[PDB]
Order: sequence, then C-alpha cells, then structure tokens
Amino acid sequence: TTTLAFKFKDGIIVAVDSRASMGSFISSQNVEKIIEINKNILGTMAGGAADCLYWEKYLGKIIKIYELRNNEKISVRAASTILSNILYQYKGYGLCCGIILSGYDHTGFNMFYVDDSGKKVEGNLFSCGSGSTYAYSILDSAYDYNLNLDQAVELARNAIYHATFRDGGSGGKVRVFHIHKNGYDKIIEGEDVFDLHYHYTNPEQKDQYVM
Amino acid sequence: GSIYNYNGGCVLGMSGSNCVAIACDLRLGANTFTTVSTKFSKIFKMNNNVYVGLSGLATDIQTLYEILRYRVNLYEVRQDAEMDVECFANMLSSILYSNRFSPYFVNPIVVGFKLKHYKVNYEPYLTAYDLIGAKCETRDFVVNGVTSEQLFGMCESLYVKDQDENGLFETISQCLLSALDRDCISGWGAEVLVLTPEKIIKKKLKARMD
Amino acid sequence: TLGPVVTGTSVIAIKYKHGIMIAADRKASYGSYAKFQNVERIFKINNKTVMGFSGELADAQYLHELLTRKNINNLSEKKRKEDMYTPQHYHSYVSRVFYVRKNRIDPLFNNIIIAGINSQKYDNNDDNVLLYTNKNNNNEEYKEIHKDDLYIGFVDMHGTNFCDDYITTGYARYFALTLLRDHYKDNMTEEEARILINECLRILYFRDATSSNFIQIVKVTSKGVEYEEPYILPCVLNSADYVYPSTLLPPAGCMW
Amino acid sequence: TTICGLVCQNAVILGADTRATEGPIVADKNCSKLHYISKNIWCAGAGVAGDLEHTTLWLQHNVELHRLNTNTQPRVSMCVSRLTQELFKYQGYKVCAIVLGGVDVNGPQLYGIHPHGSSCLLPFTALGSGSLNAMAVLEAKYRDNMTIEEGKNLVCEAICAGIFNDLGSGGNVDICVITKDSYQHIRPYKEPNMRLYHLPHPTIYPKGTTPILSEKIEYIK
Amino acid sequence: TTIIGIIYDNGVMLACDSRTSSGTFISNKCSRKINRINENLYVCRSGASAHSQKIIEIIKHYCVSMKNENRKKGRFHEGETIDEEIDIDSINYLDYNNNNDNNLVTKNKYFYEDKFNDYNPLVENVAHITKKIIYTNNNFLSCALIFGGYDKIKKQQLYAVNLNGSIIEKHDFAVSGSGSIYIQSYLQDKYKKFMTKKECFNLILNCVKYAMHNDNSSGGLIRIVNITKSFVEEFTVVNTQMNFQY
Amino acid sequence: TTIIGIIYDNGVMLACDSRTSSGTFISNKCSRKINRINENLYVCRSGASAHSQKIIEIIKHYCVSMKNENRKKGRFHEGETIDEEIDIDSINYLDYNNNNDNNLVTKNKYFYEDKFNDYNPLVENVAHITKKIIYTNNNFLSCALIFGGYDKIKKQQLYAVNLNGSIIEKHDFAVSGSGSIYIQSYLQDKYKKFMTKKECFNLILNCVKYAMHNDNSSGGLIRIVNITKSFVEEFTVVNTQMNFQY
Amino acid sequence: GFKRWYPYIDNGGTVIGLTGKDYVILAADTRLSLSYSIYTRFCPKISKLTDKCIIGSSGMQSDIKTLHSLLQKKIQLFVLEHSHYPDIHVIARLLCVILYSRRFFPYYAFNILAGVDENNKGVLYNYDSVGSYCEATHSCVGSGSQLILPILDNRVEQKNQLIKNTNFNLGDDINFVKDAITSATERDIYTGDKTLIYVIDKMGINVNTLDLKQD
Amino acid sequence: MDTLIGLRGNNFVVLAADTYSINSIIKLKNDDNTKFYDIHGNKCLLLGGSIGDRLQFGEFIRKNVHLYQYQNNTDMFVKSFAFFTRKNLAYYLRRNPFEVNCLIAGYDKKDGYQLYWCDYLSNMDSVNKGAHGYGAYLVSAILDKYYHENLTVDEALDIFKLCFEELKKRFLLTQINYELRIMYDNKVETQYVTV
Ligand SMILES: O=C(NC1CCCC1)[C@@H]1CCCCOc2cccc(c2)C[C@H](N2CCCC2=O)C(=O)N[C@@H](CCN2CCOCC2)C(=O)N1
Ligand SMILES: O=C(NC1CCCC1)[C@@H]1CCCCOc2cccc(c2)C[C@H](N2CCCC2=O)C(=O)N[C@@H](CCN2CCOCC2)C(=O)N1
Ligand SMILES: O=C(NC1CCCC1)[C@@H]1CCCCOc2cccc(c2)C[C@H](N2CCCC2=O)C(=O)N[C@@H](CCN2CCOCC2)C(=O)N1
Repeated sequence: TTTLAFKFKDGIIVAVDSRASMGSFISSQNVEKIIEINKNILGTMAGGAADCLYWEKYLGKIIKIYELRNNEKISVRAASTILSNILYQYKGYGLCCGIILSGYDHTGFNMFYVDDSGKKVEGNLFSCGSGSTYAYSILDSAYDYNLNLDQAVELARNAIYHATFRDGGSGGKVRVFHIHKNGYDKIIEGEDVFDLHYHYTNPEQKDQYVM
Repeated sequence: GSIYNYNGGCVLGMSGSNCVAIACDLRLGANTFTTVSTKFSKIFKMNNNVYVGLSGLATDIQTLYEILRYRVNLYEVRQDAEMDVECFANMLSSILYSNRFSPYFVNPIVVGFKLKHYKVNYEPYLTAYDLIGAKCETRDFVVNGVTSEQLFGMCESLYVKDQDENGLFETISQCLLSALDRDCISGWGAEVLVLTPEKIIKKKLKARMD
Repeated sequence: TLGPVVTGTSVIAIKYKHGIMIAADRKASYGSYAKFQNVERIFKINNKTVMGFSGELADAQYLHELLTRKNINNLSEKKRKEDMYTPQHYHSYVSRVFYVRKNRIDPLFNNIIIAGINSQKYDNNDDNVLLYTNKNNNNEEYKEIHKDDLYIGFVDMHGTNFCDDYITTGYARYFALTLLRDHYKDNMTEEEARILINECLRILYFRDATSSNFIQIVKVTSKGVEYEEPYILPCVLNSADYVYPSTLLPPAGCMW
Repeated sequence: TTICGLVCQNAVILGADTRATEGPIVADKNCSKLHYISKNIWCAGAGVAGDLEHTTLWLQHNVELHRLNTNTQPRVSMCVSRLTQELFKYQGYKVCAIVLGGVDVNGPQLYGIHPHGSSCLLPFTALGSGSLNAMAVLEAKYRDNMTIEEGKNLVCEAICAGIFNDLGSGGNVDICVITKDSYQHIRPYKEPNMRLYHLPHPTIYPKGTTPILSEKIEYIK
Repeated sequence: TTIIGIIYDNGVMLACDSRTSSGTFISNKCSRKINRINENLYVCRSGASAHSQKIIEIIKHYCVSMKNENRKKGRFHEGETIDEEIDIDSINYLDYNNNNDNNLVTKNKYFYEDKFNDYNPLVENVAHITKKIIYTNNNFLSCALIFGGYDKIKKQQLYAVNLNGSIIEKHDFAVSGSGSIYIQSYLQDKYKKFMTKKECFNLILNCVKYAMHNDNSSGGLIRIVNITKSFVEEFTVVNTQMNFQY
Repeated sequence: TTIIGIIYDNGVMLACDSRTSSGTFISNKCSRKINRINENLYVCRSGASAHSQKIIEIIKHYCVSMKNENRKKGRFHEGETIDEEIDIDSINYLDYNNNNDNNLVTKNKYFYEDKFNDYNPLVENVAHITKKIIYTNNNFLSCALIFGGYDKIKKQQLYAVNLNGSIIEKHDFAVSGSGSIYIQSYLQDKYKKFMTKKECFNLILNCVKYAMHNDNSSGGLIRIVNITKSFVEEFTVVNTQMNFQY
Repeated sequence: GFKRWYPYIDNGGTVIGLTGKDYVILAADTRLSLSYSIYTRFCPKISKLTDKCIIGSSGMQSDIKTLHSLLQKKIQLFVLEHSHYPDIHVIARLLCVILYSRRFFPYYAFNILAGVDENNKGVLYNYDSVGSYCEATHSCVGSGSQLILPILDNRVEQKNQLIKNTNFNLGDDINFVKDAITSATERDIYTGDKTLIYVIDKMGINVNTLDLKQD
Repeated sequence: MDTLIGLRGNNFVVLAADTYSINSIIKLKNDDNTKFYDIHGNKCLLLGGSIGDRLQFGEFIRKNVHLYQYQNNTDMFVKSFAFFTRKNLAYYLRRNPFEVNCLIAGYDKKDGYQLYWCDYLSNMDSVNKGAHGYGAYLVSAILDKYYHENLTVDEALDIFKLCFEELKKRFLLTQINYELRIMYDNKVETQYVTV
C-alpha cells in the first residue's frame, strides 16, 4: 500500500494505489483506498482493510450526526481527534490502521495523520503504507507549494508509480483526487501502473529495464 | 518458509512437439517486499540440451549453479561428450540430498532434451525438485517457486499437448504472466527460452513492473 | 474440562430397513488402563432418539443430563404425539451447545452421534409415553421406515455437524467407515446390518488399543428404542503366520 | 500415501498409490512408490520423498554389489538388516516407512520397516497416511494361501480404500508381484481417477497475443 | 507390553503378549518379543521397538563371538553320557473355533547341540554385556529386558536389565512392561518355590491373560518359552479371553 | 493412597491405607481417608488432600440439608418392628507387640438412628451431588472418591466418582489411588459374588496389604469400615507386613 | 499438563464466483474434510439469502453454518421490520458489520456474496474473516483460491493478451467455472467430490451439479 | 545503520556512505574510515554493518585480492572480484557469518564500469544503482527517478546530493556527513560532502 497527500496553492492532492494483499497473494487490484468522510473530508486507507473501512465509515456516521445536530460542518481537526480517540481506546488489541484525513473547513485546508497507536499529527505532506518511504523521497525531491494543479497531479502520479515500482505491496492503479474549497474532484479515477512504467522508466520498450 | 519469501521468484517448464520451454521471473527481492534488481535470471544453461531453473534463496541459487557447472564441466571434459539430461537430473538430486539436513534453499527445475541416438531423436525432458532432491518426472509441465500454486492452476487449465514452438511460447508466457500477476513478491519481468534441436529463442516479455 | 481423562473409543450408527442400528463397546479407559469394562455409552433420549458418544465420560454424562431434562420438559408440554422433539431437533440443540462452548474455549471433549426416527407416522408410541416402564420387555412386526424418515447426526468438538446414512466416531472413522463406504447399502435387513457392524467392530478390536469386544447394540425402530443383550464378539486371528513359533524361524538376523 | 503388501502362494504382492504432495497441493500425480531392490526383492515407500528415493537407491546398489561379490541370490533378511541399521543410525530423522517384500531360500517374506529402525515380519501390512483404510480392508478380507489373482484384487481394493478415503493419497494403483523366478511390475494397474469435465475446445492463444520487449535467435551447431 | 519370567523347579519360563502399538493404534498385532540369543538363552523385549531390536541384534552378534571364543581345543566327554507335556491343544481349544483353521503350528521343541554346555556363553555374561551396551548410551536408549536361560554353573536364571542400564538377578520371577504392574500382587501371591512345569505354565499364562485384560497397551496372543537343561519348548496361546463369574 | 470398596452378601466394606506424603516425605503417617457422611454413608478419599477434604466438608453440609428436608410430617411405623464376628484382635496380634501397649481401641460399632431409612439421603443422591461439585470445577479439582453406603431402595452400593467428575456405579468392587493398580488382577481373580463378611474382610485386608507392599505412596495402617443395613462397624489393622515363603 | 485447546479448524473446500452483465455464477464443491480424512462428501457451502442473493463460504463449517443462519435470521427480521427485501449492497454492508463485530475473535469463514441488484447487474462481494470486503467481477475463496484466481483473471480480464476476446455469455462463463473447479480439483487435496453451480439471472436462482474427482 | 549508495553509468561508478562510527547511542566519530576498502587495480569494496565484522571481512577480502594480484602479477577482473567476495561471504554465512552488506565497484577494459549489490546473506546481483541500510528506503526511489544512461559525473553527483538532502530531512538518523568514491577516466577520486 502507498497513500499520500500534500497541500499546494490550489488545495490538497490525495493519491493512492489500489492493491490489496492477503499475505504475499494479491487479493485485489481494484480496492478503493480513498474514502469520502463527508463532502469536504477525504480519508486514505493503509494497513488493515477491515479496520480502516469500518472505522472510517464509523467516523462518517459520527460526523453526519454531528453536522445534523449542530447545523454546521465539522473541522478536519475535530474529525481527526474523534478518530484518534476511538483508535487509542483499542490500544493493545492489534488494530492496524494508517489513515490520512484531508479536507477543507472554515480554518482552511487541513491534513492529519492518524494511526492505530493513537498518533495524531498535523502537517502539510504525509505518506503511509509499505511504499511510503519511496513516495516521501520523490515528493520531497520535487515538492513546491506553488505548483499548479497539473504539476501537482503529475507529481502525485509519479510518486505513486515509483512506490509501486519498488514495493511489492503496492500496485494496481493510481488514483489522484483533488480537494478544493467546494468539495473534491477525481482527476485520475484509476490508471494502471503498467502503462506508467513503460511511460516513465522504459519508453523504448526494446529490452528489459535494469535496476 | 519465510526464507523463500525473502527473495521471491518462480520458474516454469513446458514441452511441445520437438520443443521445450523454460521461463522465469526476473526479480531479485530483499526483505520480501523490496525489489533490488530486475535482471536476475533464474535460468542457467548447463549444455545445449540441459537447462536448469533455480528459484529460492538467491545466495543458494548462485552457489548451487556454480556447483552444478563445476560438476558438469568435469564430467564432460573427462567423458569428451555432452552430459545426458537424465544423468544431470539424477546428479542434481544426489547433490541436493547430500545436504539433506542443512539443505540449499532452492526449488529447481530441469528442462531439456533426452537424445535417443539411432539420426537422432529429441524427446522433451522435464523434472521438478524439492530442496532435498526428490524428483518429479513429467511430460507436460513443471513448476517451482513461491508462485507454485498459481502456476499449477494456470498450467492445469491452459496446457495443450503437442504444441508447436509458437503455440508453446504463447501458452507458457500466458501461464507465467497470469500466475505472476497474483504474486506480491514475484514478477518484474519474464524471460522465456523456447528450445528446439536446431535453435534457442530467448524472449523478454513486456510484463507488469509492480 | 481441560482434557480427556476417562474416555470411550468409538460408536457406529447406520440406517437399515427398520430404523437405526447403533453400536459401541462397553468400555471406558483411564489412559491405557481399562478401568471400566461395563460402561453404557448409548443413551435413550426419547422413544425415537438415541445419543452415542466417544471421548470424555464426564462431559458425555453432562450432555446426557441436559438432554434427559430437555425430553422431560418436552413431555411436560406435549398435547399430541407430533409435539415430541425429533432427532433433528436434538442434533441442532447439541450442535448449538458445542458451538457456544467453542466460542468460550470451554468445549465438551466429545464427539456425539444423535440418531433416531424423524417421523411420527410409523407407530403410536408417543401417544402415551412411559419414562419408567418398558413394555417391549408385543408380538407385532417391525414396519419398514423410509430412509428419508431416519436421522443420524454428528457433532464434534468444534461444532462441525452433518447428517448421513451412516456415522462413525473415533477409530471407526477410519476402519469402520472404509468398509461402510465400500459395502453399506439401503434397506439392509437386521441380519445384514448386524453382520456389517460386527465386521467393523472386529477390525476395531484387532487394531484399536482402547476398544473391547463386549458390544452393546441399540435399535431404534417402530417398536421404539431397544437395548440388545450385550455380547462378547468372537475375534480370531486371520492368519497362521501370527501363531507360528519364533523358534521355527531362522535364528539369525532380525527374525521377529 | 497408501502402500501395502501381502503374502500369497509362493509370491509377495506390493501395491501403492501415486500421489506426492507439497503441503495441501498435489505436486506429482503419478509418482512411483514401488522400488526395485533386486529381481526377487522390491519395496514400497512412504514418508519423505527424497529420503525414500535415496535410501532405496543406496539399498539397491549395495544389494547388487553383495550379489556380485558372493554370487548368491539376495536375501530379504539382508535388506532388513541394512535398512534398519541405517534408519536407526538416523534416529528416525530419515523418514522412511517401508514395506519390503521378496522371495528367497526362506520362501516369500514381507517386512514392515519403520523410520526409527524397527522391523516386523508379517503376512500383510499397509503404511502411509492411508494405511488405516487399507488395513481396514486387508483385515476384513485377508486369507492365508490366496492365489495371485486374489491377492492382486485384494491389494488393489486396499490401495483404493486409501486413495478414496485419505486426502494424502490418490492417483493410480501400482502393483508388483514377486515370485521365486521373477517379478511383474504393473504401472498403472487400476487408474481409477481421471479428469471428468473438459472444456469443449482447448484454449489456443492466437499467434502474437503476448507482448514482448526483446527477442534473439541463437542457432545450435 | 507385558513380559514375564518365572523360575520353576526344572527350568525357567518366559512369556509375553504380542501387541505393538503407536499411541492407541496397534501397528503390529502379533510381534515377537521373546527372541533367541543362543540355543539356551532368550531375552524378553520391552520398551521402544527400534531400541530393543537393534540392541538384541548387537547382542546376538556378541554372543556368537563369545561362543566361538569359548570353544576349547581338543576332544572331551569320551565317556560322559548325557516331564509331563503341556496339553497346549486343550488350552487353545475354543468352541467357536474348532477346525476353523486346521493348519496351525502352536508348538515347537528342540534339543541343545552343546549337550554338556562346553561353549555356550553364560547367561550372566550375555546379560552383563547387554547392560553395558544400554548403560553406555542410556541418555538415548529406553528399553527394559528380561534374560532367561540355562547354564551349567548357575542353572536356570533370570536377569532383569532395567531402564537406564542397571542389572538385577532374580531367583523367583521378573516382570516388565506397562501390563505387569496390574499382575504384580497376583503373581506375588500365587508364586511358590520349586513349582512344577504344569504349575509354572498355568501361572505365567494367567499372569499374561490378566495383564492383557487390564492393560490396553498389551494384547494379541501369548508366546511362552520354556528353557530346561536339555531342551527348549515354545508355545503359542490364542485363547486369551478372561471369563468372570461376576 | 489405596482405597477399596467391595460389596458382599450382607453389606459393603470400605478399606484404605493411611499414608499421606509430600513427595517422598510422609507428612501424615496415619490419615483418615474413610469419612462418615451420614450414619450409613461413607466416602473413601483419594487425590490431593486439600481438595478431597474441602469437597467432603461441602458434601457433609449438603447431606445434612437433604436429610432434614427428607423428614416427612407425622408419625410412622406404629407397629413396624425392625453374623460371624471378626477376630480383629487375632488379626492384629504380633509376637513382638504383646501388651506393649495395652490401651488400644481397634474397633467400634454403632447402630443406625433412622432404623427404617425414613430420611437418610440415598447413596446415589449424595454421590451425584458430589459428582456435580467436582465436575463444575474440574479445571482445578483433582480427587477421586468412592462412595459406599446402604439405603432401603438399592441396598448396599458403591459409586466411583472419578477424576474430571464422572460417576460410575459398581456392583462388585471399586478401587482407586496409586496403590490399587498393583492389586487390580489379584482382586479380580479373588472376588466372587455373595461373599460372606469373613471372606470380604480377609480379601479387602489382603488387597490393601499387597498394595502397601508394592506402592511407596501407600502405607501406614489399614482402616476398614463395614456398612450393613442396621449397623456400621469400623476396624483398625496394624499388622500390615507381608511374609513370603520365598 | 494439558495444552490449550485451539478453537479453529479448516474444513477445506472452494467457492468460485463470476459476474456477467445480467447474471452471476456462484459455485462450490461439497467435500467436508478434517485434516486428511473426509467427514462427508456432501456438505453444501452455498445458502440462499433472498430471491436474488446467495452466500458461499469456506473455512470452519460450524462458523459457516452459524453465520449463514444468523444472516438469514437478520434478513427475515429486516423484511418484517422494513416491509422490503434488502438489496445485495445492503446485505454486503450488514455482513461486513457482522464479521467485524468479532474482529478480535474472528469467524473462520471466507465469504462471497453473489446476487443481482435492482438494475439487474450481476454483483459479487468477497470478504476476509474480519469484515473487509470489495466488489469484484470474479472471486474465489477457500483452499483452491490461489489456483483458480489466476485462471479467471486470464479468461475474464485478459490483461496480458494483445488479441482480446469480448464475446462473453452465460454458457461460456459456466463452462469456464466448471473448468476452473475441475483444474483446482486436480491439484488441491481439499477440493473434490461434487460441485453445486448456482446461477442467478432475471428469472431467479437456478441450481445444477457437476461431478468432481473423488481422490 | 550504515547508509550505502552506488550508481554506475556508461563512463563512471560512484559509491557513497555516511561517515559515522557508532557505539550504542553515541557517535565515536563523524569521519569514519572503516567503510571504504580501496583495492589496487581500480576496484573498491564498500561495506556496512557492525564495525568489527566490517573491518574483519573487508581487510580479509582486500588482502586476499592483493595476494592474488601479486602472485599472478596482474589485476583481478571486477566480476571475478565480486564473485570471490560473494563466495567468501557465502562460505562464512553457514559457519560464522559476517553481518555485512556490500557494494562492489570497479572498472576494467573487459566490462567497463561495474556495480554489484550484495547483502549480508550473500545475495548478489549486478545493478545500475543500489543502496543498503534503512536510508535505502529513502534514496532508492530518487535513484530510480533521476538516473538515466549517458548521465555525466556531475549529474550523478547532483543525484547523490538529492539523496543526501532527503536523508538529512526525512531519515530518523539525521545523516549530514558523507564520503564519496568516484571512479571514471582511469582514476579514483575521494570527496566529502556535508549537507
Ligand atoms: O491489503 C491490505 N490493505 C490495503 C488494502 C485496503 C487498505 C490498504 C491488507 C494488508 C495486510 C493487513 C494487515 O492487517 C490485518 C488486520 C486484520 C486482519 C489481517 C491483517 C489479516 C487478514 N486475513 C489474512 C488471511 C485471512 C484474513 O482474513 C487480511 O490480510 N485481510 C486483507 C484483506 C484483503 N481483502 C479482503 C477482501 O477484499 C478487500 C481486501 C488485508 O487487510 N490486507
Ligand atoms: O508425498 C510425500 N511422500 C510420498 C511421495 C513419494 C514417496 C512418498 C511427502 C509428504 C509430506 C512429507 C513432508 O515432510 C518433509 C519433511 C522434511 C523434508 C521434506 C518433507 C521435503 C519437502 N519440503 C518440506 C516443506 C518444504 C519442502 O519443500 C517436501 O515436502 N517434499 C515433498 C515432495 C516434494 N516434491 C519433490 C519433487 O516433486 C514431487 C514432490 C514430500 O516429500 N512429500
Ligand atoms: O576451491 C576449493 N578448494 C581449494 C582450497 C584448498 C585447496 C583447494 C573448493 C572448490 C571445489 C568446487 C566443487 O564444488 C563444491 C563441492 C562441495 C561443496 C561446495 C562446492 C560448496 C561449499 N560451500 C558454498 C558456500 C557455503 C559452503 O560451504 C564450498 O564452496 N566449499 C569450498 C570450501 C571453502 N573453504 C575451503 C578452504 O578455503 C577457505 C574456504 C570448496 O569446496 N572449495
């Protein structure tokens, strides 16, 4: 698994791969690792599939109730606090959850990393999963807050591609969503990394690439 | 068990009519999920009629290949002839068993031609091993490596008796690629060698790289 | 219970043309010690249902108590013979008990067979049930019962449950079951069923250390549940090579 | 695995299934489990495949050496002594459960050898994962002084019991009959298992369907 | 397993069950736990089958070496000039098995070649070399043995080689195996000095029968070997079932 | 520990050794393993001492409750009107101990208060409530019990409550403890139906004596309780040594 | 002492699913095994949930039976409380929550949900033991899954074939399911005896059988 | 952990490592010299792992290769050197293992510029780029992304600088001192870099 998100001048880019594994066997290549928490908050899934799915859907329910009760939109910080408290309550039980919560609210664009150990870290750039070190290195090497939407999407795609290239746990399709003031757009619904390799690393397609 | 997951990889042998094919993935893993190489061939030529595919722990692959090359070269220089594929297969079994209690962590296959000298007839020859040298002589296909179950399914479903060289190539390549697409720790390229008594065709497949 | 201490070995139950024939040797062992040699291992639940067990005797007695009182309460509420619980009902109940105990990691260390007649149309025994009197021990004849009306269920420690025409537990799952899958047939007479069961029990006596040759046979038929008179099974060796003296073989080498 | 043997009139009959497993997967569907030791001595093997292959090969070649050096008919007792001593030397870590049978000056003999080195002279026996099923059949139906045809039928029935009731067994039934003057290895003898459903047409991939990156042709001689 | 030895007035009798099991499964119904070492020297095996078998094979080899080394040079005995049979058939008669298998050899008897006991190894010597072998490797070997035999010095003798490689000579009876614990007091109560052949045979047979009745690890058939100064008799008993009035 | 029960023609006899040990050390030389539950209901204790003691205390309390609940209202039996001695002194005579301790009470006898068995709990009921208690906590409790008693329904009875909380009724004899394994076949061979009081007493005493001879965990003295329809007799035997001709 | 009893056992077997445009195929073998012995040759692994939805499972048979019966109970209760039958998607979410309720003492069951939604789309959901689930066009659970899933990938997706096939239909799909299960039976010791092939399409649920090898 | 990085081009090979000597929680030195083992004849062995094992294995290899070259009065081929190294490591793997990771580089006329990647299990393959240590996770993708054939030495050094900045910024151990070995144009040069 490789998920990532970063702020830039037009909002937040969120990109993920789509592989699911059972041990070393590939259970699926079409799983959806970006979960809409509400109209303005997206969640990414890394780690246990059931844990991420269940607790992000549970957070969605909590936030729906909150926003009905108080007639206002929850903040990303509050959503992340709720999730981190819920997960910390299960410490030692063995939950495997790596989650990035990104969204827009009245305080602007926000991004938090929440893991099963209760960690809750505000930031502007995160990556989770087995492939996250590769995505980190690519992003840090080529990250500028003043990138336009096209550049930001291209960078996210390239980072996901390199992660899936080096990490056996990541692969399938790259999805790149864009979060903005009025919700989010799916710039790249799903693009097989197969084409990405023969587009970036070996466009000649005349012999096997050598690492 | 996990030792075999350290590197990953797999090998596959198949026979047609007067032809035989051997294929492998090209990945060198490390720590079960890090790909460090994409040109690490598991296929080794002992002589023109004898190939061996060695999957498993890469250090043991290289070590066993060197031992086998030493033994084959000595045998052939002493005898002044090419080693018969069956003699080589039995020798490989004996070498693996000689380490019965501290074995090489390898999953070999042997693919080649058994020559029946009258004119000469070339009978495809296939054998799969376990790490202590138990042997499985077969006529259709052999598999080994962490991808063994997927290769077994693909071969049982798709193998076709008495295919010509092109049909053999398409079949073995499809079996290998489909099997690899379901493995997290194998793939990153495929080499396919199709053997005939007259020529060897070496192909690299445009495979998945994730 | 943390593990078996006093155990019974194996039970065999098969459908034949007049109902169920279930068998078990009357033995309960304390490890390799054959402490109890006259133990009942097949219990009557009601006039149409029996319970056999292998494994721990204390757990089996507990389950037998549960079912005894369940049948009593069933009879307490009965207004017509159709109200009596079927063998299928008791099999479901036992499978449920086992499943619940598995989920607590507190299983009964038994394999259970629940067998009987799944219909009320073959007789009027359940019209006036006698718990403490038996009239079978009059000169009527057995009715052939369609196999579909007969029930033989199995429950193991993990709650695995299924039904079949013949069920075995313990070592009978290897020795008896092989011969049954080869040789059982529908609508067997009491003679043929008894002969096949006896062949299975003879093999078990020769090959299962926990088994004995003192066999209790129970029948569930149109006349109800009948306990046959326990009998000793005659088991003779099937080769003179066994009985040949060792001194008549060569004195040299590994001759033994 | 299911291997079994019995003694009949002036003959020993061995039988085996042909499945080899690697975990829950069938690795070889037609592996041979009956091993030629000498013209009058065969053996059937269950346990670890590599151990069986190499132990039976070593035994066969040492027996031939002994026969050449003494110019006498090999004895089944010699195979028992050699095999049991080897297996005992390895304290059961050489997992070889072997049914050894043959005919010599002491008549037809059959031994059940166990990986720890024990042996037992028997009129019949079965070994392997299916040995309980085969032993059920043999105990039910064995008799002294059976004819060779009756013995063959019984051995086949016992192996089939193992094949159909034990997941570790399967494939065909192989049989060998060992008399004083020769043996008869029948492989397969039964063939009770075949693929039932076949697709109406075998999938033939059109030429050029697989994408390739590079190709080189290298001729030979 | 049950193995017994009893010394009686004119010899020593060895008896055994025949069951070999691996857990609850009976791998061998009728093993042969009483093995001839020399023409007048037998051993009853208990414990792990592989261990006792390989030990006994080694001991047989050692006994051949000793015997041939005991042979003196020359000729001897240029002048020296050197009981009620058990009704085995009636012991083995059962109503439901009468001529069901007519061909059945349940008895054998042979005479000693070394009539004067000129070279046969002493029972004590063979027993002690066995004890030595077991003791030297008692970190791995687990088997208990009973040696019975006749030599011209000490006459009929019993030696128990216990687990861990200790040796004790018995002058009345010896018992070993998981089944003998059950017949311990029965044998103690019924044994007397200078028993006849008939009394000893009946007693040893009943001991094995009771042990088989009570011990799941024992069963099969009963093999009885009787060792006298001039001959050895062996019997097989297949009527093993025990009938209680109550 | 050895505990035995034997049913004879006119009653049931319970016997026991008296040794309690902590490893190889004998913490109590003469414990009391046969305990009165009701005037006609005794239990023989085996297993861990604390377990059997606390179980029996609970059972005695339960038995008092049952007995007083069994009392029917009113008056009954307005008309109803309701064997060779054991020479215990001669059993207990030893040459080297004659008047060495004159004051020694080795016997006691008492008659039942509930002559008609109007309210005494059934032996089966008490045994089964005990089985229930043991089974409910059979993850922790390790003790085997023999119940012997007399009630007007089933007469003299033996119930074995085995380890893990199973119950079996015995109609001839019951044995438990590490010492009984040795006398298993001795008792099986010597027991017959409808024994006299004298025969039963001699047999049970000899069983305990043999078990003490063979089992290190058994020893001390022998306590024998005889339960009839009208009275209970208790004996102590201190002559426990076993003399073998051989 | 006594070892702690393990509360799990794999009873073996395979379940295979394959969607079409207007149909779904769910097939399962019927062997019931325990270690290397066969409890019975006929233990169906597919239960009907609704007229348009079935469930097939592999794993511990006691768990599968309890879970199928619990799901049937919950669905009948839903029908009584809410006056309508739940769609396949509703049942999928419900099964997810049921499985996750035992996240820490899981059911040993791998379950495929098969059905056709209101739009007459063939639907498949496949699950892990703790409630993770995903929608798929073909899936397989059980001992034979790692043998069968590559074959169905090759036939259905054709990702590694330049000359593709786009003529899919019910008869060919059923033939592919039968070939896949037979090929699995060839190699997986726990799959065999007999297979039940369920087909859901416009009319409803139809059942057919195919014989597998017995060894 | 010891971060090792190697990059080979058509005309060069570059190796790089952190310059830290670590004893538990303290840095013994910020200018470690126990990682690079220059070997006569345009060859270089770079090692990571425990300092003791590094010193032992590296000096053993260097001395044996120098012995070979003095005895045969010739330079060992780079490939021969790599496989001799791998075989010695594999010999000791099952007897008394050297827990060391290796990058092997060199030039010779037969094969040009060569880079071999070998791990502590003696798994080896020739590569165009490679890394060892925990920092491999953070530099490998950069190596992949910015590498191409026909890269110049200056371009490769810029790639290495990218790697060093990423290690300083994102790696838990903030490594900022590095040493590089550059082989090209029949000369071996040493550089030190601080980020
Ligand atoms: O890919 C995955 N994460 C990515 C995909 C989505 C989000 C990111 C993880 C990768 C490993 C997760 C480790 O943490 C666990 C937490 C709890 C349980 C288990 C593992 C064991 C469980 N196992 C093992 C065998 C039997 C079983 O139930 C199991 O590995 N489950 C698979 C689910 C795969 N599919 C199920 C249905 O379809 C959708 C996904 C799973 O969680 N994988
Ligand atoms: O069927 C079998 N015996 C019969 C078949 C013919 C003769 C009798 C056994 C059945 C199970 C025994 C497994 O206990 C082992 C103990 C120690 C070592 C190994 C196995 C080695 C190895 N192991 C162990 C796990 C990883 C691995 O690889 C392994 O499982 N060997 C397989 C055969 C391997 N293949 C060789 C070539 O192709 C045919 C099969 C094997 O011996 N099976
Ligand atoms: O050149 C050699 N001999 C010279 C050195 C002294 C005088 C002559 C021989 C070469 C013979 C080639 C035959 O093929 C093999 C035959 C048997 C075994 C192995 C290979 C694999 C074994 N392997 C592989 C990795 C782990 C392991 O144990 C291994 O290579 N053994 C080394 C001995 C290595 N030590 C010898 C003394 O020097 C220090 C190292 C070995 O046999 N060398």
